[PDB]
Amino acid sequence: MERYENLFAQLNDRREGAFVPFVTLGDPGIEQSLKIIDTLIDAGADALELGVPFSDPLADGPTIQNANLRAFAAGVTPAQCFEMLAIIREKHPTIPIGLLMYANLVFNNGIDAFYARCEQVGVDSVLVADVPVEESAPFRQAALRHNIAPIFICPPNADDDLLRQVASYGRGYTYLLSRSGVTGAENRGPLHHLIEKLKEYHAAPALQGFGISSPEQVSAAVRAGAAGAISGSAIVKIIEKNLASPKQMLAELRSFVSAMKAASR
Amino acid sequence: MERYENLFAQLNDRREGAFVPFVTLGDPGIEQSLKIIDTLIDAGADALELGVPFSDPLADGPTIQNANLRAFAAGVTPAQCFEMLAIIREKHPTIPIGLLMYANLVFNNGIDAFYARCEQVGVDSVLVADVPVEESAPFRQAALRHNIAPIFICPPNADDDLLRQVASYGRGYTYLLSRSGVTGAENRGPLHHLIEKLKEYHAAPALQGFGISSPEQVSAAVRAGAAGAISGSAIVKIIEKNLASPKQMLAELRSFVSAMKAASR
Amino acid sequence: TTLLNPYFGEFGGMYVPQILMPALNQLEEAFVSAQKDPEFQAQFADLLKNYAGRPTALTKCQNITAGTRTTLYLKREDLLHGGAHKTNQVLGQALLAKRMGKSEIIAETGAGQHGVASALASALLGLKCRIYMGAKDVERQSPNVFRMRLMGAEVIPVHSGSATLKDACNEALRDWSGSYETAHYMLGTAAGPHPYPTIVREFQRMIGEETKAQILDKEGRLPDAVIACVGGGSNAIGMFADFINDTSVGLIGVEPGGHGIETGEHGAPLKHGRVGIYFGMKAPMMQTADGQIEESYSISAGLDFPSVGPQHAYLNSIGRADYVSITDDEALEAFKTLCRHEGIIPALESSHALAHALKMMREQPEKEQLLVVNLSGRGDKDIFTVHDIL
Amino acid sequence: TTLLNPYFGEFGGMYVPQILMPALNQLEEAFVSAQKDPEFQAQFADLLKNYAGRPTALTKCQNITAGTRTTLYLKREDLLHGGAHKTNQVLGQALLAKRMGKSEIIAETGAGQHGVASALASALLGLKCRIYMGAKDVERQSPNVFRMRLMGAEVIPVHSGSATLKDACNEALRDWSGSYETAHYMLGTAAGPHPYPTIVREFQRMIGEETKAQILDKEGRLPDAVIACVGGGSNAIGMFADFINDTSVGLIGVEPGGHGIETGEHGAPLKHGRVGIYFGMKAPMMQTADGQIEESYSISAGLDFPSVGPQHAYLNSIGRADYVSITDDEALEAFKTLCRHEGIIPALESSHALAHALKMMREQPEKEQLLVVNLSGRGDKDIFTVHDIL
Ligand SMILES: O=P(O)(O)OCCCc1c[nH]c2ccccc12
Ligand SMILES: O=P(O)(O)OCCCc1c[nH]c2ccccc12
Ligand SMILES: *Cc1c(COP(=O)(O)O)cnc(C)c1O
Ligand SMILES: *Cc1c(COP(=O)(O)O)cnc(C)c1O
Ligand code: NA
Ligand code: NA
Repeated sequence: MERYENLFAQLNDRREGAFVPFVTLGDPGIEQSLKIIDTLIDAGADALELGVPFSDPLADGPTIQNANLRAFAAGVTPAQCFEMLAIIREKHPTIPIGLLMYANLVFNNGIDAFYARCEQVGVDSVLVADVPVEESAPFRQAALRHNIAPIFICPPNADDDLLRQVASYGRGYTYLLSRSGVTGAENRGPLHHLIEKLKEYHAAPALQGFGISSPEQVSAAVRAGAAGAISGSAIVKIIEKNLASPKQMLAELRSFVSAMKAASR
Repeated sequence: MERYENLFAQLNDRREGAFVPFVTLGDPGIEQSLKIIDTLIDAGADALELGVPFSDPLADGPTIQNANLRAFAAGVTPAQCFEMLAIIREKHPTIPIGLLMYANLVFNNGIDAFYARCEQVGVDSVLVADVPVEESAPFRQAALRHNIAPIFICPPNADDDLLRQVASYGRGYTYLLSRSGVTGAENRGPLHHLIEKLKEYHAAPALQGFGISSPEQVSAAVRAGAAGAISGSAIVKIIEKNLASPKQMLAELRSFVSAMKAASR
Repeated sequence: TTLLNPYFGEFGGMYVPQILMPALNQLEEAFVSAQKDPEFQAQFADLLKNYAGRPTALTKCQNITAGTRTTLYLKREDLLHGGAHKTNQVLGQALLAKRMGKSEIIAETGAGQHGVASALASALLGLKCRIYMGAKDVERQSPNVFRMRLMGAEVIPVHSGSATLKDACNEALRDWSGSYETAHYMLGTAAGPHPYPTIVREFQRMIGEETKAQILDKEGRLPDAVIACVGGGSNAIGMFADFINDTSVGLIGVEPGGHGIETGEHGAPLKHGRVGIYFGMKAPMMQTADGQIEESYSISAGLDFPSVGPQHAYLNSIGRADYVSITDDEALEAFKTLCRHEGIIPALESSHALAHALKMMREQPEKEQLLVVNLSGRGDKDIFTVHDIL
Repeated sequence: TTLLNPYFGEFGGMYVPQILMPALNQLEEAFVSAQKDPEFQAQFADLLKNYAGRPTALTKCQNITAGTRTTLYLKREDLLHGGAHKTNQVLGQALLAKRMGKSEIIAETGAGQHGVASALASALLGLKCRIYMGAKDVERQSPNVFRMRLMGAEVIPVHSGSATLKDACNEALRDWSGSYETAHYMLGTAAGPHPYPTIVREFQRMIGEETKAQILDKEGRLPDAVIACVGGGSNAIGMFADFINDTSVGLIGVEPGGHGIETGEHGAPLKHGRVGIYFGMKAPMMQTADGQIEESYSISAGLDFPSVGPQHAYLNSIGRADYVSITDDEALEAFKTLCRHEGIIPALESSHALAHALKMMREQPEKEQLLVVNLSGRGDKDIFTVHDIL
């Protein structure tokens, strides 16, 4: 399919940036997670970034570490995540769905089989956090064979050779890191020159991520030339804060996503 | 004075061996110890061997270790022991009184002064347990200057040179060890050849000690040629057993000393 | 792009987030340069000799082998400063950190020995050290935690995941992902992303070099086999390296069998795991059918790395090294036997290697064999554990 | 009659019950013969090298002396097998026992290190070992007691007197008084009746011999002073011996000052006791005005011998060696300082010597001085004590 291409074309026709929330599938339970996701979409999410609970999420700060812990407490497995993904796609045919994976979960039982399962359920992209471009060949090849976009991260300081490889190897969107470190809304991350070099090398549209937690950061990213912004920890904190009130959780998620999406206009 | 010489001459006129109990001065208290000593004498002791409580009695087994502990619990000091010795001599003018000392107590405040104090209170001999003949010069010289007999131990296996030195250096009596080890009534220790060599070298009369706890051992020692026998742990055990009944203690001491003295006839 | 091969056959690699690639490339370049620098080599040699106590003895154990045709020597890493072989490589890594101009050190630790080693090296060489340790390990390793603090290191408990070594490994990498410009990550075993498996081996290879010279002096020939326990793989690769090209010398690595392989409660991923990608490398892992990483179990807290260095997986695959396992009870018996018959208290880790040599001897007592066990550490630290079991 | 002089000036001698004189004479003769026997010397050297780890390093401590004109080296007996210098002499004494045909060993211990050393030597050399330890010490030294038992030694609590080291000394001598035909008494310090002060010095003298060669190699000259703690006197006489005839080298012995000399709660009989006769020798003692022996007090349980070797009393009397004291607090500060600045955890005993060197440095920081501290043991054993105080 071409879901990211269609989205970015639509957004460009509207002079809008993309707002893409991230959540951990199954946090805090399968049913509530499906409700959270429908709420993110109804509130204005242009695309989804979705994590599969993993035992050792070494690119994540405490907020997402704890989302993984909650999902595990509810017994969430990768198989259940794929059942969730199929249901999400069945309800929402055009929204781009990207997975945030750790390598062992993709490699475990066969790289090709993983990408084939993504294609079957209707996922559009996969970002493997701990697979740098240098180790990416089998992953990117399998993704492409199964019509999945392999997503690569561009560090906030990537040199020219790396920009060229990320531009060549990636598809769908380019993940642009706001800063070094790990995920976290508490640490906020000029990316204009990286953004321009990516456009020069015809890279997939950039989505900035890490530390995005306020509307003004969404508008700033877009003004800088990025196609949109991803926000995870700020979203996850709303889940964490409202575990005891599922209804208030959905209301607060709706308010936050609406405000973040509005800033992309 | 010549108390040992007078005693042995009297005993020889009666074809009797000497029976010499040992007790720790001040065990279990000064008053009871003075009573114990008078009882030993009244029951037939020919001479006394008396220990001064010392912190580290390395030639003594548990029975006498515990007598030292009891005396210390009652606050007994060497000064109080010398006050006791003066009182004992004031009551009993002819009985030979020998001290069993550890070297530090003799050396502490002057070897010569120690022997002069012995002479003043009327002690007749001093056996320093941890001073072998090889280190004995200052002790034996001081003893002789103050009319005190220095007593030396003859091991149950002493060679000829040692027998000659013990015969030359000692006075009063020769201490003949029944066996190796330390004091103790639980371990019983042929000494005829050592006894004969001592007589050949004109040594002071031998008193056998260590493990003597029964009448038949007193008779055996004498039959072997010794002039008598010393018994300590067996006597001390009677004190230990009867701490709660001072009267029974004296009765049992009397019975035991009477039986041991009878065997010397 | 790298100067050196990041793989040992299929195993190894550099599976870290892109942000950490420059730090690994910088470290590799600094290491290649240091290995050719006579001044670095002399400084490292001087610390090893005059601070850590190398060379370590090679002790013959006649009482243990009496009545058999086995001759057994122990390479005495238990006599190294710190009480374990870990000291060798932390000195080298601290010198690399200083060569690159880094002023801070990050290190992970399970049972605490690597934390202590990192702290002592940092104290000596003027580096500010912070150590990550799973909170479950912090609670069970008060002595080591206090040592680290006496030596000026900061100890940071890790409560995520299983709150044990793998979790401390993750946290060290999370921190490095934001602090690499000023801090060097002093990884504690011959595992993790390239160039760590390579650097750690080269900074431990003096174990085998000395053993070779010592056994040649004492016996006039090479060992029939050298035997070493395998947690992450550093003491074993340090013993094995200099003998890899001596084809007649067996290389035997001993993983912890825990309560028994069949129970699943063990720490033997090389022979009883499944290849995965974690901690920056492709290697055999303790993992669920779904791909979640699991802990290694052993009576010995130091044999807790839930994977194994890639070079060992490779040496096994080609048949150059053989890997076996030893259970808790076998290790304990070896511990008791060495104490009683040689007056040496071995670490429980090392006791696994000794136990395998004892089995080699006892199963075929009339087989002539000259064996060296790498006695990777002293066992004073294990006396409470052993006492409680007995 | 003896082959060698039993006295060092007024101090020393053989103040034991007559029954033990043949055992001392036999031991002296065996020792004189062994010292001239190249086979005994080679066997002892081989154990020291290949079992115990000699030579031990001589470590320069630049961080601690920074900004001063002091250069400080540590002689690393902490790296000896067992973790303290005691191992040297127990190996030699165990070989003497075997030379005389003895099959059993008796040893006293206070804090337990000598008991552990005696047990490991006995385990290695096929001797049946029994150790006497005051019951108060047994209660406070569970770790060491367990080590001794793992190594096959029998540990016998002593409840007489103060139930501490002196009492264990008495019991060892009581036992020997009945068992000398089959057992050798492996005395733990350079004290007791001749020939022990002599034998122990000669079996520890490699400390100073190595230090001399090492400092000549590294500095091209002898030290201005060598500094060692003094409990009974063995580590210090082992360091001092080879330098006695080098008149320019200061010999500084450091007794424990405990809570302060003026409090009376100390272990400094050499400078603050009174000569007495106990434990088979004439030497300065901790004793009451009446002559009862008292215990030595120190934060360091190993500086508990309530007297001091006679050779030290002699070297002091003639002005060849100087003796000072260091309080508990000074020793603790030295312990903390070495951990933090050199990554070495010193025994609290040894910390007394280090503390005095630190004072030498700090009191006159522009005085040029080259010092060696004998680091008699490692301080892992003291971490609980230190932790609790802090
Ligand atoms: O908003 P933040 O800072 O939580 O970043 C969320 C970015 C999506 C995201 C979640 N986990 C990851 C691991 C690696 C790279 C990207 C991700
Ligand atoms: O009867 P026993 O066995 O107690 O011997 C008691 C002998 C007197 C005696 C008591 N304590 C000593 C120390 C050394 C030599 C002799 C003694
Ligand atoms: C840490 C340790 C080990 C295990 O680690 P490796 O890297 O596998 O060597 C083994 N022995 C000791 C004594 C250790 O401290
Ligand atoms: C036993 C011990 C001492 C004290 O004994 P000396 O005979 O005086 O040396 C000092 N340091 C250590 C480490 C010890 O174990
Ligand atoms: Na492992
Ligand atoms: Na002392």
